Amino acid sequence: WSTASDPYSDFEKVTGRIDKNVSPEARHPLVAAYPIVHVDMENIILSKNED
Amino acid sequence: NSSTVAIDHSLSLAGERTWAETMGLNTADTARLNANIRYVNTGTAPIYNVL
Repeated sequence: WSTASDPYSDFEKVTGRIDKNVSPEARHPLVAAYPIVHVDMENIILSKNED
Repeated sequence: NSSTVAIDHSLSLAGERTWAETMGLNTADTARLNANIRYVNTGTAPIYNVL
């Protein structure tokens, strides 16, 4: 139902009946459409707990 | 040759008046923010249960 196993059917992919955020190169059925989410920590604030 | 005997009584009324003053603090939790805010909708649709 999806050739790439990603949660968008080949029909949904080629016809564009899809989440629009899916980047255009992944509209093709043989190209998997998946998020890659990494967190980066811009800075770290320690506060000393002292009475 | 001498021999001396002595004997003493003492009353002592001591009145004391103390004042004291303390400021405690915690360096992690030293202040509390309370932000007054207001929402605006400059768009075209209404939005419900805004958070």
